[PDB]
Amino acid sequence: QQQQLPAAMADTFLEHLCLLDIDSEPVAARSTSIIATIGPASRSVERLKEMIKAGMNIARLNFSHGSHEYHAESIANVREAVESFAGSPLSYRPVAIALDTKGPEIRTGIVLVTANTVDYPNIVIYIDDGLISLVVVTVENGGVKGVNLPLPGLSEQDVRDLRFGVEHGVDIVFASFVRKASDVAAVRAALGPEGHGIKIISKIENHEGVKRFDEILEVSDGIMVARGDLGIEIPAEKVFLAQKMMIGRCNLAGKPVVCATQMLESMITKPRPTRAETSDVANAVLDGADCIMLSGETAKGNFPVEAVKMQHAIAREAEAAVYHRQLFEELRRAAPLSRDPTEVTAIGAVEAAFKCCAAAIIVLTTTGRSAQLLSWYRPRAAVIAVTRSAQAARQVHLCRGVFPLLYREPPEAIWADDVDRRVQFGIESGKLRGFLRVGDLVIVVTGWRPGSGYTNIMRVLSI
Amino acid sequence: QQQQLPAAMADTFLEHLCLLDIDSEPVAARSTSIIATIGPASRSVERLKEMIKAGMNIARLNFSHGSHEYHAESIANVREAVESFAGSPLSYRPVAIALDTKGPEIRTGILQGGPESEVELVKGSQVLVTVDPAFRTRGNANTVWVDYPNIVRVVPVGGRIYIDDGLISLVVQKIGPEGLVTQVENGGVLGSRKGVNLPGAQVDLPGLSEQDVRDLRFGVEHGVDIVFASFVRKASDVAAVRAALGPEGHGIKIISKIENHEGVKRFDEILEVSDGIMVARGDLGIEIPAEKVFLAQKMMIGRCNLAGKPVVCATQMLESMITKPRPTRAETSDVANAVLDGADCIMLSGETAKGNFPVEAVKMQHAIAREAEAAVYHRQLFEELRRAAPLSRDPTEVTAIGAVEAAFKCCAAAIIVLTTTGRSAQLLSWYRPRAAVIAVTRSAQAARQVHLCRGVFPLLYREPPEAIWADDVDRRVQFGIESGKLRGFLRVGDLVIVVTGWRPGSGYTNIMRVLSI
Amino acid sequence: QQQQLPAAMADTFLEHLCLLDIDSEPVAARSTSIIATIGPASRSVERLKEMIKAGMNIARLNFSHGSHEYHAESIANVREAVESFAGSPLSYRPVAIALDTKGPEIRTGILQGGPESEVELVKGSQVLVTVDPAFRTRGNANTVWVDYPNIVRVVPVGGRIYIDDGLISLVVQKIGPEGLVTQVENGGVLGSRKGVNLPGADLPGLSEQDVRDLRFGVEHGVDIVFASFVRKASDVAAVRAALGPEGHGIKIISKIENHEGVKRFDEILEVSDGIMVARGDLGIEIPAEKVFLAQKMMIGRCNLAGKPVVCATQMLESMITKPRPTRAETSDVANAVLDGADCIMLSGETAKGNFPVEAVKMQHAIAREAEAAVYHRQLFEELRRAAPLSRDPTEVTAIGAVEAAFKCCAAAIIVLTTTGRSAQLLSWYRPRAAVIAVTRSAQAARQVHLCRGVFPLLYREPPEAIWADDVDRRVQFGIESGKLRGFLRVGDLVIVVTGWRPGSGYTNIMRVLSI
Amino acid sequence: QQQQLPAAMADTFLEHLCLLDIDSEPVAARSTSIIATIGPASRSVERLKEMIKAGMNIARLNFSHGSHEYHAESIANVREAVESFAGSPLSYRPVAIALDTKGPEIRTGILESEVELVKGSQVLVTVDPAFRTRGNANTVWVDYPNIVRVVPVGGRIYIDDGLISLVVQKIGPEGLVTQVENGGVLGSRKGVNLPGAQVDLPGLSEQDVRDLRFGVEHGVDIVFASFVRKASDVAAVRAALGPEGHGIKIISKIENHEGVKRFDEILEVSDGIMVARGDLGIEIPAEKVFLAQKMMIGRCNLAGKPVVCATQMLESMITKPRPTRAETSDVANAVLDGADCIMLSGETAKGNFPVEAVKMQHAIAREAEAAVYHRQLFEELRRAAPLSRDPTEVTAIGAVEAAFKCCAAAIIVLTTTGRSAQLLSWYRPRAAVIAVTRSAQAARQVHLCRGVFPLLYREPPEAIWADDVDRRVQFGIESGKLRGFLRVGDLVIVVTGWRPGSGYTNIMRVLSI
Ligand SMILES: O=P(O)(O)OC[C@H]1O[C@](O)(COP(=O)(O)O)[C@@H](O)[C@@H]1O
Ligand SMILES: O=P(O)(O)OC[C@H]1O[C@](O)(COP(=O)(O)O)[C@@H](O)[C@@H]1O
Repeated sequence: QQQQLPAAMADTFLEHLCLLDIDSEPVAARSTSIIATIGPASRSVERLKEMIKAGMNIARLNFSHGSHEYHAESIANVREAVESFAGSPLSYRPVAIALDTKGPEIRTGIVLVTANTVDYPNIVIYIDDGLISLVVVTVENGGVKGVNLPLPGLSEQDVRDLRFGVEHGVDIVFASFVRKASDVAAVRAALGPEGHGIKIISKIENHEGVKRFDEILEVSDGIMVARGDLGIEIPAEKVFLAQKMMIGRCNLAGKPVVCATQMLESMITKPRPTRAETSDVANAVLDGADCIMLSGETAKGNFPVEAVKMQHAIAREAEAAVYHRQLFEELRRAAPLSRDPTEVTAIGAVEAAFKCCAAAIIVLTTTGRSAQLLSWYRPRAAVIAVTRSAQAARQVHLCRGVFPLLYREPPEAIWADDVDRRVQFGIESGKLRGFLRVGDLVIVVTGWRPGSGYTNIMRVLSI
Repeated sequence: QQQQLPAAMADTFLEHLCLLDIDSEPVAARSTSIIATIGPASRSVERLKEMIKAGMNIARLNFSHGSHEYHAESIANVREAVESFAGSPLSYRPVAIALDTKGPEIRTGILQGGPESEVELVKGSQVLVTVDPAFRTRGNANTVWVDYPNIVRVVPVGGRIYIDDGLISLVVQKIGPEGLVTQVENGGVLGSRKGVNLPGAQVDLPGLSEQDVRDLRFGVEHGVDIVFASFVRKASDVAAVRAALGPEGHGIKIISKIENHEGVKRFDEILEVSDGIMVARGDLGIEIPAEKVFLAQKMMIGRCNLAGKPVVCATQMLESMITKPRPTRAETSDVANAVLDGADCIMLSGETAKGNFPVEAVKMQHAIAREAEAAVYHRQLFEELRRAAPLSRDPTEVTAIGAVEAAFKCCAAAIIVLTTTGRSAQLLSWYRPRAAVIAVTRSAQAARQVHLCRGVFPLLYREPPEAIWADDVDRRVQFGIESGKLRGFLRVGDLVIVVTGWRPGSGYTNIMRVLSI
Repeated sequence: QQQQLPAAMADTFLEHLCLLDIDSEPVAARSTSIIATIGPASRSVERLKEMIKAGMNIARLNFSHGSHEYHAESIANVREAVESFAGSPLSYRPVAIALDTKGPEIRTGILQGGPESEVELVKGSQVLVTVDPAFRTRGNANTVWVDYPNIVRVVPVGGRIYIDDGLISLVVQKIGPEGLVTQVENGGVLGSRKGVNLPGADLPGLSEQDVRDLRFGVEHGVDIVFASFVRKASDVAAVRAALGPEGHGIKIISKIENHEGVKRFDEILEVSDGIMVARGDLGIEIPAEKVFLAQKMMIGRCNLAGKPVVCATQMLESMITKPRPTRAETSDVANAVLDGADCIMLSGETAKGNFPVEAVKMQHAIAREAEAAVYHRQLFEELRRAAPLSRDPTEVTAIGAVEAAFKCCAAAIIVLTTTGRSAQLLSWYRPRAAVIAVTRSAQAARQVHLCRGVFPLLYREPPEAIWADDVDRRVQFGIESGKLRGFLRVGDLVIVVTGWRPGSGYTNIMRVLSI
Repeated sequence: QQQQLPAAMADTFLEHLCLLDIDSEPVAARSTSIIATIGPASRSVERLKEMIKAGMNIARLNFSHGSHEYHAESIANVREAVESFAGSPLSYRPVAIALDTKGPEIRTGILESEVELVKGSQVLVTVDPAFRTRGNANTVWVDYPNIVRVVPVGGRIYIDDGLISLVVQKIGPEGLVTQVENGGVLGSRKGVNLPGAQVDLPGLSEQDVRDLRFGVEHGVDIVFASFVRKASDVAAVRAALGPEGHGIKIISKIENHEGVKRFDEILEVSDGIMVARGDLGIEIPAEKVFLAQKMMIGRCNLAGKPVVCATQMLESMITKPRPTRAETSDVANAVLDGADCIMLSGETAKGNFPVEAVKMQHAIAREAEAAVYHRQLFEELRRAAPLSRDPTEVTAIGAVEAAFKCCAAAIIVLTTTGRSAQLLSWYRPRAAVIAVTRSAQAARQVHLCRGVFPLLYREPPEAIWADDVDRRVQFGIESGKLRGFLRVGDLVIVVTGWRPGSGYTNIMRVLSI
């Protein structure tokens, strides 16, 4: 069998692992999203072209580096690479643009903290990547940038940066050093009226944030486990607890979670990843992460495309080995009851999908909310979302296993007939890229009248 | 809270019990069906009228007694009692009519000048069983006759021979030239024509006698809805019934009676060809040790649950009520477990055919079953299905499971299903929602056969079809809603699930929608 | 396979059922205890002898009837029938003797020259209920006499009055300065000295008599007190008070017979030794549709707390008159057992019916099967989970002994016990292997019948010089006994639980032996 | 609370995660074992001393390199560092010695220079005696003659950690004309993999035989066998191992498809299994290892045999004083997966941070283990485990259950071979399993099992077996106190037998301290 089905039917977790099969080829669209950071190594349009084709979904601007002019070009490039496949509505792959806020970093001069002597005033102690170590009139590690010490979250610059972001129609803000819920209100304030549209993904990068995680989760659209700083700010042995914990809470709350930093580092320099790294990816996926990310790997290294091609392979397998069985069960039980017709339909659509090994669930969505309520349960069938809002169609990448499709055609006269052309559009698209073959069954989720908020029907159709 | 919700939310089975509340008033239509047997105590229309109001759902004809003329009258009466409430399509309660085949019985002679007379059998007494046309009548206390000749060549020295209801007991302590000479291991008053069983003995009687055939033919002729088949012992036996039923009655459901070892042994082949099963505790508790029935019942109700087919739990659930206006603790308790075991319906015999308290008997089944059902631990139960249930590719199954799950999510009050044959209602109850499954159908027959299914509530839709299929479907749906409101399954504000199809005709259900009332 | 093993391995409850086998002969001591009430039908010694051999474990004195002198004789007869098998220490089956407190009953009078003669109460007719002692002996179709004086300043007009097992029925329409004037709502054939129930309508739990009765109990060495109409934990403190210093030994089994009791059931569980679900009065005091929930609930909480629970009244009624039980009745037993019941009981069936021995032989059969169909799997699991942690070497061993038993399909767990405590902590988990308890205290060896699947063996031999060697003769004694009565055959494994030094409270060792 | 207890009591896996606490200090012996490979970076006695103190448990000789004389010295050093703490029988930490068989490698020739191979550029692969050292940017020589007859036209050929890639483009008379599909700096005598070729090279060469003979002669405790591909292969090793060493545990390395394919037959005949991510990760797609790992650890768990997770768990430390996030997290999952021990290679043999590499595997494993969800876990075994009639199985399960009931601090077992200790850890108590034995060897082999802490008992036997058994028990408790596994008031479980000798465990007792 394929997609680890035998292992998907085991009665306990153990037997399940006992049943994983290295010759059980996956056969599914990979559903974890890929965020690639744009940098010299990947700024050109041609390179972008390739990285999409490889599976990129979200491009990341790192405002820790580079002028505004510099990033203006980056967006401009992404967008161009992207529209180069406007070629064929059935294959067009939207790409998000996320701006990674620079935040209150602490760099150093171009041992007495002030080779022997070293821009955060009230400092009055680790330099670079945490390889260098000094202790308070102080040096405990050696070595030939960041400065982390186990400031305002929103500087004048940060503000300036978000304004830029709004002005340029970025889709997502990854917010650096969120340490308390007031901090995301800040971002959202700076973002201004013109941009309630933009998802806020709070970065967790230190103890306090870890500590106040719950308040933070409640006000954000999602979370980023920033193992980079976090893994210096706290003992390096503990991160795996913060990640696992955070992915889990996030999973419960129905919000997209991102696992970050050093998942494929060696590739910065080399054409294959270590065994550690490969295995780092599978587990982030198995853990529950919504999307997994690349930095050095894509921004400066000799193998940007290859980096992306891997996350894509690893994630495919990983996702074929998820123990939905225990997993879906666990949710229903944990999920509180609900009276909102959309929740209700989605849980239905999902149960339905399991009963028949549905190939996909197809949902007309305006904002994507309903797409999202389908993946809260983590179907295994693909969630194909047909929408006209190129933006929703993009933001929908923050959600496991939802595959946006942007629908261009001008509305029919008759609502009924339009809905149907949008559905069938999904199916067509579906066939074309190979999510469904004739004979398959498919679930289709829709509404009883035009506009967001009214999803409430589920239907079973054979292809 | 009501309907045992807090016990419905317990993390384990044990906690769940620990949480049952005797001041947690149920609040749901009872969903185990009640079969009442019609007899003198309940053959009048007025009485019939009462017993429906009390919750009867299926009337049972016991072709082990009485002429065809006699049973004609019974149908004729049910039907009349039943249309006495045609008075409001929203309250009209269809009722099944089930013919309980008489099968290969072994009753005894009519006593000495006594169709009323009772001899009295004494412990430690020689008794002659005979097969002589002579003693056909000539019953005494030292002699009995049996309508099953071959019994001499089939009971060996030492074997036990049971008379009337297992209550009277005898052991063959001498085979020879005419009688079998037995010692009365069991005492008590014997009648005319009572029942005989010979455990550990292999009975050879055809499942389907000429009569049995005759009876089915009558049944088809009069439009009964269900055949309960006595003594089914192997799947060829139901092919028999269905054969005799003839072309004019593929419509009729066949409910194989399990009444002995062999049948229990070949239970699987049996289950596969029938529409359901009846656990016939009566004979089955004489045919095997009486300590072992409870296993046959619990096993059979389980397998049946799995297969998706309606199962019935039978005989002596309320016996003391044949004589008495209240049940023993045993009896009350016996019902709750039938329902907690999984039983699709639970039945009444003496209790409704003979006894001084027919209506009351039915009122009780109804109360008991309400509580038992409120006390069902769906939680573990639904789970266990999904898991046991194999995968399926049939759009209907798929919808039903969906509808169901959807109903849990919102505490849906009802699932409304348009159905032509009932199939689709059935697939909804296979999972045992807890919301009521209201089935709107134009086939008065299906609408009746649907009573064999836990928590389905037929509504017969009369109106002639609209021009536009769409509009028709919608008047049928709303019909259900109206009905629903009227009898109190749903109040404004409630949510409801509606299950329908994409084109006219059976076999195409495939849509599920959520509507507020 | 036997003992429903294939159904014992099923992955869910459902498949478990799906796999019960009527041709899967049990092969296990039955572990639910049988309580038989003693009465004329079962008072003789020879009958007694028979009923033991059939499986009786506990004889029940019903102090609702019969003088002290009468019950004295009964005990004296049990004990004799019992010691008639002292003849082989390896077979001897101890029997308990339990006294069933009469409590705050309400019964009618004897009939107008009618100790076994009946009036016939007719539906819709006037019945004069009376409190006048002059009429005590004057029962007719128009007058029932009741031994509860206050019934007149307690039962309101409109009120209902059930008579004889809730079968007769009477509605109070006028309070009189000398009695009640009711219209018969339900009629039937009314006899003498019959139980009266005034539901929804000051009788002390412990009357002077009750006290008198316990004193008798203690005086004669009864083992258990089944306490009628316990409605609140202060009621058992009362019984225990009356039982007095000479009897802390005696187990107290609080009887649940009404709403309040059901309502306060927790406080009552906590102070008693066990509980009896008295379906009789319970089934009249509350709606009859609800008992099955007070039974299921009570059995469960009891199961959780580690306390024996008893399932009572009308399990085999038709046998009072008939040589076979109804299909209801049979299936009532199996569920009591499948529910969790520690012991299941007979009353009419054994005290006044024509089939006492048979009654007992059925409860025995039914319960053997029923115990072969318990779903331990989910069961043992649920316990460990529910059970709190514990730091008491005995719990800790027992849980161990038990898990160990499961691993190997142990045939039995053999336990040395002085008081039986340790036997009990083995059965809290409901092993499936039999818990054989070797003890020198004929009393513990008896009280240990309150516990599911513990089979006492009374060890007579005078102690060896060497503790070690004594322990070992007591173990091996168990094994011998076990072989003899068929709990274990060569090749079986066995678990053996014991202590590191003499006296109660020190169990702490578990060992695996092959036979 | 500590040791992730609140997360320990969650009703489902998810809640369990939701409940992990980064301020919930662990408080338990780490129970995953640490194998560290001895190399220049860690061959001195002083360094060895340090590495033990940091947690090392098993030392690995890699017979892929270095003469016998060379490994003789390594043993001779381990042993010395080790007995440097014979100084207090309560602290002494035994250390295994494991011989990592070299096996059927294909390695290249000699040029510290590195000819650089370039993408596109044609490479000639040879087996020609004469070009043994002539090899160049355009010529690589391999020590496996047959490479030419067995790599079909268009088969791939990797060189060095799969970093160089070559597709056979033609096969002329004197060898493989490939095309450098992946380029790189190439070194000397470097490892070469031919996936989807059917290599005919014998598991057990003459050398391999020679090597085990050395192993036996010198008393190594464990053989990690390279490139086990079928059960007949371990019989070989066991044969070579010879009569004088039935003692030695054989741990079959899994390093390729076939092995992964026959994994069952292989599991049944070995003492354990090594998931060799190195070769395995080049022999199959690299995206698939995590399923070989997860699968093999799980089956292994079921079977009751110790499993090792191998290769590149901390790589960057070869060069750096801290691990990458990837690497850290690689360790925790090995542990959460079920791994019996986790291993170090470059990190301990060649790198600039041997002691540190060991310190980290220690810290990560501590937490990983505190965060184990026994709850679901123990359950899952009992259910999976088939029934058993062996009194030792039965006691262990029992001792274990017992340990959960009272938050036993430790399970103390007298063991002769260690088997019974092993059956205690099959269930993964959470109390430590302290094993008192007189066989310094078992006491070392025992480190292949999660959470078993050998204690070597020296004293000569009492007259009275009873009394002996008791001094051995109490010995544990003493030790136990001394190193802090147990404090007064603690409860403890003790497992023993009814008579002297292996095979007869059968008693379980509860004692308060
Ligand atoms: O943005 P959401 O919340 O997913 O809403 C999905 C909406 O899409 C629809 O299916 C179609 O809406 P439009 O016709 O406005 O495009 C609605 O029925 C439903 O309300
Ligand atoms: O009898 P079944 O198999 O339940 O089929 C139910 C049928 O009822 C419908 O909802 C309506 O059918 P009709 O219009 O023929 O009455 C169909 O869509 C569906 O096929």
